[PDB]
Amino acid sequence: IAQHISELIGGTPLVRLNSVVPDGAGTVAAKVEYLNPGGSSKDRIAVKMIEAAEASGQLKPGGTIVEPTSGNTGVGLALVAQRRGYKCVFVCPDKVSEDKRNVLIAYGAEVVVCPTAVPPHDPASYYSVSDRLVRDIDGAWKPDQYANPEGPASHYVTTGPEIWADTEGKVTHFVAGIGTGGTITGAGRYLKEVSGGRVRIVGADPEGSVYSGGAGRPYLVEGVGEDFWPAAYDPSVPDEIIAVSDSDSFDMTRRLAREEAMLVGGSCGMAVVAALKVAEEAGPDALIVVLLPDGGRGYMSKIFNDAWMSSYGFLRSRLDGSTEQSTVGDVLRRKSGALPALVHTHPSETVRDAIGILREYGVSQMPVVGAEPPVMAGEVAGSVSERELLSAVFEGRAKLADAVSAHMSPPLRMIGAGELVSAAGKALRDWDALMVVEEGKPVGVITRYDLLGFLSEG
Amino acid sequence: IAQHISELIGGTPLVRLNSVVPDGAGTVAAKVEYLNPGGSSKDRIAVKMIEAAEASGQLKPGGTIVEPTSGNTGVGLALVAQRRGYKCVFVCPDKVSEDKRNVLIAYGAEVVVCPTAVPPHDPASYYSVSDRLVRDIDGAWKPDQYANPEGPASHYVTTGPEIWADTEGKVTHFVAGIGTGGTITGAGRYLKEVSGGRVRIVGADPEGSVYSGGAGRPYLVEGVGEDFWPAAYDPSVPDEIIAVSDSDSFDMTRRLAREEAMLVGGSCGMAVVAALKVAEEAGPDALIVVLLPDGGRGYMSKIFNDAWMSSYGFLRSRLDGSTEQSTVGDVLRRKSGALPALVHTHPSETVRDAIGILREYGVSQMPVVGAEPPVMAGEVAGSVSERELLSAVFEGRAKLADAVSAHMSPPLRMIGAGELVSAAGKALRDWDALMVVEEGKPVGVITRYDLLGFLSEG
Amino acid sequence: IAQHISELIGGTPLVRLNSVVPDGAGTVAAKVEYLNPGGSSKDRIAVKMIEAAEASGQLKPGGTIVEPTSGNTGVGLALVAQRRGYKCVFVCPDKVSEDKRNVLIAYGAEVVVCPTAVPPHDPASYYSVSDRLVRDIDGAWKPDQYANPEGPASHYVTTGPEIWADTEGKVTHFVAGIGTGGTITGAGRYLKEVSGGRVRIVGADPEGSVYSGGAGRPYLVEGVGEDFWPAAYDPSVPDEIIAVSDSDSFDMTRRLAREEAMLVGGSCGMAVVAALKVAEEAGPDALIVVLLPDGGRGYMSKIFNDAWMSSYGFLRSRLDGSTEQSTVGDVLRRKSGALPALVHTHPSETVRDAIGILREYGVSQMPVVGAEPPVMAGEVAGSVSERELLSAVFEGRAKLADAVSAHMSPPLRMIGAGELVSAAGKALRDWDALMVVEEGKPVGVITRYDLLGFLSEG
Amino acid sequence: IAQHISELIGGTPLVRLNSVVPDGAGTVAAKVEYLNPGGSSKDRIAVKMIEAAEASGQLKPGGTIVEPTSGNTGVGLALVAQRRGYKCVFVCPDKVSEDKRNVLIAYGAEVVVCPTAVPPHDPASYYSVSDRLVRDIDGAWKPDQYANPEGPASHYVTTGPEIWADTEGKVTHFVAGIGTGGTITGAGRYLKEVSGGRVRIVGADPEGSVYSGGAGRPYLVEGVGEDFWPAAYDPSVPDEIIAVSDSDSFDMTRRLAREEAMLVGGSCGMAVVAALKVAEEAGPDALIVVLLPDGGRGYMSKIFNDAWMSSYGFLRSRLDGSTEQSTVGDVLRRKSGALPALVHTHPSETVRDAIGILREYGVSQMPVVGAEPPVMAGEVAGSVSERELLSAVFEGRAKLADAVSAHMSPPLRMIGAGELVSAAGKALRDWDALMVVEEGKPVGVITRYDLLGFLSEG
Repeated sequence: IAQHISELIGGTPLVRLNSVVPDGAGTVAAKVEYLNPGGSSKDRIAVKMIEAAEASGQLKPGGTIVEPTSGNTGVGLALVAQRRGYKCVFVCPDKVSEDKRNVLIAYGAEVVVCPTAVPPHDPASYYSVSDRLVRDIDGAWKPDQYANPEGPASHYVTTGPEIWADTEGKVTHFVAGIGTGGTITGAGRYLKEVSGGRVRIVGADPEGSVYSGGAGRPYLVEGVGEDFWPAAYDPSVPDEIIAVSDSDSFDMTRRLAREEAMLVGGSCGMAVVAALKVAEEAGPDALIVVLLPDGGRGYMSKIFNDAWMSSYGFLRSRLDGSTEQSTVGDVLRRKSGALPALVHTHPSETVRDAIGILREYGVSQMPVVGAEPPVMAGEVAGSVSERELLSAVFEGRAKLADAVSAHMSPPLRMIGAGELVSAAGKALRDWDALMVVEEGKPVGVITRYDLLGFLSEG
Repeated sequence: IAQHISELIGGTPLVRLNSVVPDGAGTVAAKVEYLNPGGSSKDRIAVKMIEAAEASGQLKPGGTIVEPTSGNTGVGLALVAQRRGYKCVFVCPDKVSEDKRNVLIAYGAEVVVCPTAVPPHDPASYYSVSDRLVRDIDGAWKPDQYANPEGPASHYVTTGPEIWADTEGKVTHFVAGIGTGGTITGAGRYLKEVSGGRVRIVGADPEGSVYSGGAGRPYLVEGVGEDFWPAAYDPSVPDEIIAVSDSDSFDMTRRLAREEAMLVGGSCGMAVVAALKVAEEAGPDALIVVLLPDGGRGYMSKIFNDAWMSSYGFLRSRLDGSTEQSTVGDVLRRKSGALPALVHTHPSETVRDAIGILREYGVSQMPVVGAEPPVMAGEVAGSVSERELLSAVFEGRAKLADAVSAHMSPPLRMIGAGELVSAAGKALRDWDALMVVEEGKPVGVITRYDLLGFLSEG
Repeated sequence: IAQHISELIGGTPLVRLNSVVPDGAGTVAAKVEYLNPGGSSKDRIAVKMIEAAEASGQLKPGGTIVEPTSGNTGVGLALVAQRRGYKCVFVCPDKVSEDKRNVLIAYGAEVVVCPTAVPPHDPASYYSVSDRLVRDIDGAWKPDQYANPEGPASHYVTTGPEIWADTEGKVTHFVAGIGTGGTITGAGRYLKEVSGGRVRIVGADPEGSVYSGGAGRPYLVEGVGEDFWPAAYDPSVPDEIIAVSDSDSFDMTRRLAREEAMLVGGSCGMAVVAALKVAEEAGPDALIVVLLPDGGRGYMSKIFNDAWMSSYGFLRSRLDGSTEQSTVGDVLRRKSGALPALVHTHPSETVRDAIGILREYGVSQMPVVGAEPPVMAGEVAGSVSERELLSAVFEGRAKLADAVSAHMSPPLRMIGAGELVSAAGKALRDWDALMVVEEGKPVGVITRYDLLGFLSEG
Repeated sequence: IAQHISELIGGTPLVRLNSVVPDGAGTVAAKVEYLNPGGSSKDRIAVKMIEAAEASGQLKPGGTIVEPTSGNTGVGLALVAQRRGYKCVFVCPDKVSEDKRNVLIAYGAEVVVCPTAVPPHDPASYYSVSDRLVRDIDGAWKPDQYANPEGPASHYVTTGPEIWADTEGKVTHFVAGIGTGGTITGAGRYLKEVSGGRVRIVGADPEGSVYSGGAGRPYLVEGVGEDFWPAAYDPSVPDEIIAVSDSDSFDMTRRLAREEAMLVGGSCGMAVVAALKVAEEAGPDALIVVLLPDGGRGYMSKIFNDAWMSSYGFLRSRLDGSTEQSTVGDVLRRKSGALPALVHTHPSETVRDAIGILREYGVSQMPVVGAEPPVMAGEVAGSVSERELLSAVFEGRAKLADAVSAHMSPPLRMIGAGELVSAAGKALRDWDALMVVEEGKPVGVITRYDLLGFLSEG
């Protein structure tokens, strides 16, 4: 009977990947680290930092920890701290959802927030506020997980020994995502010390990070990647820092949760793809130990969602089935019925009336089609945009009281309404908007700004 | 004691314009004809037509008048017909106001509506429907005010003698707007028969009508102008057909009602402008008899309104006072306080994030600015449009997950907050939008589509 | 050739009512006074007051007239004043539409506004502001049409003589709406002086006014009625002050414009109904001269409308045809299609879920019908309101986490969806809301609020 | 190196509760179950069920599991089955969240949705559809976790021995939440067989379930309680079936996660409450082994949320700090500034006008106040509701065009602006609405509906 849920931190199992690794290569075992009591793989270093700060006389019983964390180290820190009763005060950027902050609070912490993407160096971002809070309060100890060797020390004393004792020294490679220069450094130091030089320490990294050898970027795989060099990462330990993309990372995460029964996040997918790319230079008789550093239940809205993975350039395929089964004729509903509204302006109505019929229906293009009955055939006189009328009314090239039949652009290209969004996503690659002919009679206008809004939500 | 309201149709007074006509020219007397029971001058034609069709046995007692009436002759026809109980069935295009049809019905008629701007001879325009009604309903009689000699005959019998009788034959000119070829035809015939050849029949017309010598056009001054030749117009009666624009016509209407105490409509202002322009080529000793054919109380929302005039490029000046006194700082409210929302996108956010923040705030432009809190000075890194991103994202030049700092156009020019709308309307003549700087710190972006929206509604 | 449109004020015709007066009574002639150059019958007194204040040395050329008028005397005052160029400044309550104020401005006046219904005696209503403006500016002359004998003097010198000279002293009665006395008092004094005592001066008045002998009210027939005794009204002149209702006034106005070809307002209808009620005590060989004091073009939105006359308890019949030809099944659209939304809460869903569904769908009652498919029969378990749940949740009689199956009221009565509103009103005359069964399956809930809101707009 | 993740199902740790149990009682150790690969303790039965059905030749290789699963057993079944490639087709009621179905699909299953709250045995509930699927699709196998002996057999073979092995037979009590009856029946038979009769098998249950001795109810603690008797529950195994409410269950869940570092769900809190209430009737020298069967990360928006716990009579106190620190002056914003609209109706306006203002300002009650400008003091004449007018206008007691000062109820009581919501709730426990006085001048009306809506959203 353990004395607290904080003693079960460690000894995480080591499962084997069956259906993801391609045939014709060695074994790839995946150290699953999301089974810790804190859910994450960073509660292994939180306990070590707490102990090294208590023993070395820096966190006097009664202090208040303070760390500008994101939401994955905060859980472990809060758990281990509230074991013995240390008030925990965090600092978070707005990029973190409400659910992660609710989790951080449910463990007995106090999470203050500062705006995200603000210049880190100023007193605006969370770094300056964290430093100020550390200075002011008494007893506060900012662990500074980025420049604290205790992280690598813990991953050296309790992660390296496990990966060795569980495989019996017959592990050739060790691929692990490198977010804060942690696991990689400690596990590499250990697996190189007590194995000679047989173990080659590979390291995964999001395509375009400092470690890979690139410049800054906005990141999506929360936890990995960086824009500078943490003082707790020996760049000499690793041997081949692979660089992986974000689409590949998310696809591998999804395929892993689908074919291996592991709900891992983004970093896990990136590490597994790096390994898979490392299982091609070493034939049989090899053993590559990936490290899955997180559990994929907080990402049920980011990756395993089907809209956020298409709000970007991701979503190679739908979560469980057919490619799209969605036609343009469905993009034009927004109410499941709301398309009895072909918005047209005959060739005689004054220009001001056309601009008004645009401003009223919140559209930005329309066919100037005679024969008012919206049942007409392809006999559309032309099209009148909005940015043109408003461009030919303020430059003097046309007056408000004029007839639209002298300031209308040629008709806009058309596509059938009963066709998937794929052909549209390619067709709007040459124009700005196109009509949707439904049985030969126009029924609406599909435009880029609408196509995105649909894809980005459904 | 008159035996019915429809007997006071005639003998309308003859007022003399005093403050409008410039000095140094003959007296410009304006036969003010909105004092008839029906309100306009067209009543004169109705009675004559009804009498002629009731004397020559073409409208048998119990018939049902039917005509595609413009709304002004409809009132006269309804009044005169309902004198004796002839059912009136008018056919009007949708371009007529609501109060106009309410006036037509309040007199006991029935008004059927048909679409406007459609081909005139199609099965949906009011001409064909009127012909169908005439054929089907027994006892029908389409007066056809456009090719009916009764019009000119009445304007000859009871509009000519009055002009020559209330002035003692001392009338040099007779200018009268020519819409259907009515008043001008008969009045000229008379004032030429019984005045020798001295009375030169001038005729006004909106610029761009068949009579003036132009082509088709969309008309705003209700009543005058045509796109064809009415069979009841002798083009040899007029001698000097002047042409007048619409802006000048409406300005003259408003100035006449402001300086002469006459709420005349649009054609009245056009006729007065034609007369004034004829009151310069003929020095003193001359007497010009204009004909004001309508009353300006139905136009109290069109020409005397301050939005319908500025929806177009009309509205030289406001009715009540100063020119505009409305600054851009006011153009940016839409709620009287609705600009605590400076919509920005920092240079690190993702392209998709910027597109979403454009689609969710109903805007189409926004400046990428660091230091999120909108209190910043002119140090805006740039401006990201909406059409670019949706064009740099579909062509392939950019990716949804790329940083916004690589697809942002240079900043957009800026203007002060307390500047009159005249300035902004000129300034947008070179760009498509511009910021509003208050003390130096931008607070919003004003765009053409918003400028015209503020003008045409306030 | 008159010298100004202000000289045509007077000599208004005297038409006879043909189809309104019941058979078996004398002749009822209606002095039609909406043919004046100023539109109404108040421009006689405007001219007279201008003359008196200019000749009597109280309005020095260059002064600025100031009068807290409503919008009917303002037109005449503005016309007569701006004849010679007297700046006109008015004061109006908010009860006057935009069109009337635009008319007042189009003649060259300046109309300032103050809130309506505010205590007249305070410095808030338009009376105090008018008095202040009169005191401050120099040259201002507030005519005070309520305590200025010039009104009755003008209606005595130019209205009484006309009614006599046009009928040749063979006029028994003279009924005229009263709302200041200027009209009944003057014409009454004249027709009593130069006719002995044969002429009996009847006077109309809205049911429940001071003249009739009642107390205050909110009035709808603009112009008539009062809440005190003006100093320009001899209560002895009239003989029988009839009292007429507002429904009768508006109905008679509509029927008069429908059967006599006169577009008169409210006071005209009230005067005509008073006369018709006076044409029953005097047998044949009598002549009653009503006075129609206004023209019905500004009331095309109030009376001749079909919603404002149903917003109140008026509208005995539709403007031109069938009674309603509108079924309850149409009251439930609000979008022409928007009734696929039967909002139900099953007997097991928690009370909080029911309150939430109510708060979300903006309804205030709903059937708790099992068998989710909204195709069920009369098998509805019951009904749940909102004011009850919210009354049984704050008093302690029910807890949020409870089951609605123990706090639901008995089912609500039902009516078929294909039936006119009339029966709906008669039914809701006994309950608060009722279901609309459409083929035996409920399709919605029609409530008093909804039915009233619909009637008051369509 | 494990051969598959589904092999790590078991051997879960045994933690000792320290800060929750009151002092003076035996040690209360809680077997924590959210450390399994599949999240909860519901994947112990999945492994045994799959093994038994694959050994006794009832799920032939290639079959397709089908079951109406609650979402927790679904995860375990999906993981274990997809170990070998058995297609899973789950049937869930709409009551389940979206992320839950996303978790089920992310594991390679297919989840069909069915309506909830409908009769359990009808053709629309998930039971009948699951039976249909089982019949039609060949190779189907409905595990029927509710009447399958495999559940208790597995909880007897691999959940009982662990309790007695990790404690060295020194276990006095074993309390475990009982729903479907699979853990008290399995972990009870063992601890009774191999401990004599000392181990009394206590059992928790939500107040109002069949087992506790009550009737049906709507449940909130997902997993426990029933409205019938599962065929896999031996009611003779338990000895003292405690019953616990829902408010207490959620409070204990939050307190356990705050003082013990465990994110357990609802049934975990219920079981802990039952244990604590059993840890009082047995003094020291006792050891109570609770069973926490779930992990509280899917409940991060249901029990740890501050609105869902306030949408009911739950939420004793907020997670982060002070009780409410939220005043009625804040309840009246809805936009953070949206009370510049004190909606009034002066005592002279018409009843119809008051109804119209109530309908157009989205309110349902308003104080009739003279001196319109909302700056007035307590001198309000009264208050007018909207149910009265819509009842005093349909019954006939009032006329729709009558003055509002004759159908207005007396004023409604008032409260300050800066008062805590709880005070407002207790006040509204007596009336249906009340004003908010700021400095003495009323500024708005707070009603039961608005208060309970502000609670359930903030």
